[PDB]
Amino acid sequence: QIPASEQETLVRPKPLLLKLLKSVGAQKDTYTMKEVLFYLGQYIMTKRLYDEKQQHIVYCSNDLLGDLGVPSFSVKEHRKIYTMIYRNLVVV
Ligand SMILES: C/C=C/[C@H](C(=O)O)N1C(=O)[C@H](Cc2ccc(F)cc2)O[C@@H](c2ccc(Cl)cc2)[C@H]1c1ccc(Cl)cc1
Repeated sequence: QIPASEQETLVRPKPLLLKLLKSVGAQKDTYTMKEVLFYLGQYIMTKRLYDEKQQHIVYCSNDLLGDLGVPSFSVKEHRKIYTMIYRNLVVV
């Protein structure tokens, strides 16, 4: 549900986000929104930060996502995830 033009947007992650990404392998300083979310999901899957049916993202105060009235995300609310992300980076 997010335009391709917008999935292409090249961005630069702030320290907190960049650190999460690198923890999962990322090597660059800049990425496309698509790449950022891709690495975000990889973290989520590797840390199993999700509900039983993998329908909702569930994280803790102890993980890197928590660090990133706590926000709860559903895996299908694309827009909302993008918005939060937009706070953790600066466009290029
Ligand atoms: C808003 C962008 C979403 C976007 C996509 O849906 O295409 N998306 C992804 O591209 C990656 C891809 C992926 C999948 C498996 C894996 F091992 C490594 C990478 O993660 C996705 C995902 C989906 C469900 C769960 Cl429980 C966890 C991660 C999912 C996603 C990534 C981050 C967040 Cl907050 C929510 C959903």
